[PDB]
Amino acid sequence: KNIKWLTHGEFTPEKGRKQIEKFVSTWEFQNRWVYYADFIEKKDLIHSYHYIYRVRWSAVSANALFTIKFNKSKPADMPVDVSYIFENSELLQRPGEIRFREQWLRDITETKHILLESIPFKVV
Amino acid sequence: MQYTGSQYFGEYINGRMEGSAEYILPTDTRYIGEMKDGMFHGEGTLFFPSGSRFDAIWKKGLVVKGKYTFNDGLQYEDKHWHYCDSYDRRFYTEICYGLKPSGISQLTNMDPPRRIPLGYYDCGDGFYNPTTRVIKDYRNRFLRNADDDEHEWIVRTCRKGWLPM
Amino acid sequence: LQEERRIHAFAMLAERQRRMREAEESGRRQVEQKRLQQEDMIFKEVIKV
Amino acid sequence: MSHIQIPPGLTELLQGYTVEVGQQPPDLVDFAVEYFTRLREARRQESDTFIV
Amino acid sequence: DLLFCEPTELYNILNQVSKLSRLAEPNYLCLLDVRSKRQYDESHVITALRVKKRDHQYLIPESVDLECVRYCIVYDSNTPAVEFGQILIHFTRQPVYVLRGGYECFSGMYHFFRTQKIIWMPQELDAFQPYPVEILPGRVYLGKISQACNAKMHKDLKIKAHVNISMETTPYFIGNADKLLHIKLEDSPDTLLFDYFRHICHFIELHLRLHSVVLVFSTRGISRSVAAVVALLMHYNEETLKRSWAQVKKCKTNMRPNRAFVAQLLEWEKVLHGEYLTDISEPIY
Repeated sequence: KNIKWLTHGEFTPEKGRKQIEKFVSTWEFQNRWVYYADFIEKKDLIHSYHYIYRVRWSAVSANALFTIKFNKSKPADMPVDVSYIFENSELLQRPGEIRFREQWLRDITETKHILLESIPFKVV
Repeated sequence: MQYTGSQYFGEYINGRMEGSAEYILPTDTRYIGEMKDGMFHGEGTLFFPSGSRFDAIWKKGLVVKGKYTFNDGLQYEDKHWHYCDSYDRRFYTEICYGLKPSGISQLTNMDPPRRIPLGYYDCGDGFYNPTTRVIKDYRNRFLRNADDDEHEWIVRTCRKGWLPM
Repeated sequence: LQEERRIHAFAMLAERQRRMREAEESGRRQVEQKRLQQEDMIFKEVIKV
Repeated sequence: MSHIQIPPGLTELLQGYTVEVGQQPPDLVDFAVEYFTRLREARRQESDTFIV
Repeated sequence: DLLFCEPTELYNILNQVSKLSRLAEPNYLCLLDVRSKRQYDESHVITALRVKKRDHQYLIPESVDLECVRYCIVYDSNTPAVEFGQILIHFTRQPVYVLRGGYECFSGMYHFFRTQKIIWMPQELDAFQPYPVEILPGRVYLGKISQACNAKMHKDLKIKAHVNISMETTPYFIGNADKLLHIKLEDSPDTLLFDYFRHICHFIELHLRLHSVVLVFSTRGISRSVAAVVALLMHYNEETLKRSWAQVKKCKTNMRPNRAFVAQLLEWEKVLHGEYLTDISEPIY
């Protein structure tokens, strides 16, 4: 499932962290792999900000990135614009979508192992 | 009592003690115990100066029991002990929680995250440097010192306060 | 007191045994974590290529 | 660096995708999954024959 | 009447032996750590009681006949011990000794003495078994054969050298010609160990240059090894016989050669100095 989101001014960065963490907590099926989240810089934009969090898992590791937009030029009551990315994926998923597969977490970590086997040892 | 420091809270008969009671021992160990003939004659738990619990059942004034549990409440085996080992290298809190509830860097024995201050090491009670052969207590005072055997064990086994690479 | 104190001694030895186990695990963990981190950097560079 | 080589087959799958993209589908995420379902029978067989 | 005592002496006396462990009589020893209980829990010296402090006064531990406990000792971690040293000056028939480096070097050189076990019961004290004894500070040790075999004693000093004059086999360094020195003869007076002393001394010296850790024995800590130590000390310092003998006398008070060995040592002195500088006519030899 997903959580539901504050407004641009109702949001605070800590509230953002908690909301994202709770969204990841709504992930369930392989959630024997447990998440924890990391804080990532504000990006400053002409009439807008972005602010960022990473998520990491441990049970090789899985990780996720969440994005939040803030409207310098439109109301504090503007509902927040949020999107999130997996470190492998180009896909700017959005909380209202059909939920991710945790299977992709399995797939990602497996692919990481496969490249671990691949390693060209051009090592310093 | 006085002449060693022992203490008891319970009933007396002929002047010698016969009780269901809590108790203190001049270890400053605490105990809860039953007595006969002025002796322990009970199934009773011994609460350490460090709080943790040993248990003691008494036959004719001698002990016959096995149980231990740490002051944190970690349940323990004196034999075979299956803990933070081949089945899973997770500590007590990390096995109970799994990933510690918010993933603070206490996915390790002590944190929030820092370098070991002096140099020295972590071996849980104390800081020790192989370049000084001295152990220290977490108030950065002192602990028992050690020559080559224990020094070499620390050197290989545990975590120095090296610079954080 | 004789019985209690000898019991206390062996218990304190077991306490040392645990403390050793946890200290060793911490030593292992630091190295393993940081090598895994650089292995992940290598991995992601390969991914980016 | 571990280098790579270009086999065929993938190219034909991308070609099919671009051709159906030539429809300019909406519904993209599921439209593409459905497109692969359509491949599952029809385009896979065709590709297998097409190579020569 | 407060005095400084080297930790090497602590390792000599507290594992001094004479059939018994001297720890199995209390008038031999007292040692009283004024400091925290919690340090004492983490460990203490190998008969050292825990002091009781009360409103910053100390509660006299008359665990022993303090009046005459002949060796009488205190340690902090380093050098509140000092004032306890002062108070003690009233007491013992002997002066009162402070342990220079109360903990840090003494057990830093010899960990094993640390232990969480408080008392050792009279059976347990009497049952105690000695670690090897130290001759040249930090560098060369003295031992009896069952110590030299004892796996823990050997391992804990991180030792690998043997130095011995005896017939009787030992388990380690067999044929390691450079990290074994062994000579074979009885403690019979016609054993002309004089020549062998030069080889022994050079071998020990080489381990000094190598910083190898070396044990010496003559089966029982008795005699041949004692004379070899007299030779070693005299040649190592260009000292007189009487100086080396005085040092040896404390090193382990049982140590003693024999009168033909005394003659050999007297010739060793005359060879090094050119003349006899010590007179053997006293009984103190």
